[PDB]
Amino acid sequence: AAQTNAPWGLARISSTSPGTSTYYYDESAGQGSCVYVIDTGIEASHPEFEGRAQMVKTYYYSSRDGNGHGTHCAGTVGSRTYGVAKKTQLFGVKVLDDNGSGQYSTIIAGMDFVASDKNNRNCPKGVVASLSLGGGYSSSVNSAAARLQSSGVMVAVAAGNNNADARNYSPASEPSVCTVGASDRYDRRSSFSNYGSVLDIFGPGTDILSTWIGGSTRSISGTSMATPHVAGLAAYLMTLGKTTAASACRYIADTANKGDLSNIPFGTVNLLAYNNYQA
Ligand SMILES: [Ca+2]
Repeated sequence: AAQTNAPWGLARISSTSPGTSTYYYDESAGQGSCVYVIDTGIEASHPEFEGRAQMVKTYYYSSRDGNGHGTHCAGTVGSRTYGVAKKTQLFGVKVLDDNGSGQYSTIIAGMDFVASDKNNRNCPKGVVASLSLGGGYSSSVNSAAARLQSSGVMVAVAAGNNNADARNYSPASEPSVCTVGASDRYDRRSSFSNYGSVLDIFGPGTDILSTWIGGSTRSISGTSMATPHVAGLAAYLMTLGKTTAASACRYIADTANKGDLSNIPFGTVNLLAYNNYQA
């Protein structure tokens, strides 16, 4: 299948070269898999989700996304026009408030919740969790991420937006999950993207068009936008039976475009997510 005039990021992950505008993908499109978006919530009634999104847990007075961040990330995972895996099932978990802030105890609770809740859902092709959040180092936050990964969920987390070594941030610095850096449309490291040996992979993160609250759309930037590209890609490959939850991150690194990024510091991988599609 092919989406012409796609957002540049979707085109980029189905091509060996920058500058293309068509997104090539297999029709199965992540059907049968599930992705938990752990964020500010999801505006499930957005037409772009076609009824495939729902809220399953909130830690505040309401389950509604009063911010937009969560709705944006979810859209990149699996909305019709802006998403990698256009037929996946999306589940929203609201651990961040409408200012985009959250306590680390609440974030940990949300991760433990997904590990248990997945046993109540029908997800024959596998389960992914996408975490576009983070903060200063905490061994408790890392440990919760590692538990979630160990329970059989593919865990993707943002590297962080401090233009620094991601080893001082959590859950970015947990080695057993998949830590995602950001690139721009000219194959440069995004100027804000964290880096370092703990990074596994890069995704499109600068000027990413996606869904927003009020049934709208907007373009924003961050390692937060790169993380769902990778979460979406994992769900897509699991549906195709190419890989499993335990080994999806490594499979994505092995099959990535290599050496094509610029401004990567020594000791940071030069790998860009890539779906290897062939018609
Ligand atoms: Ca890792």
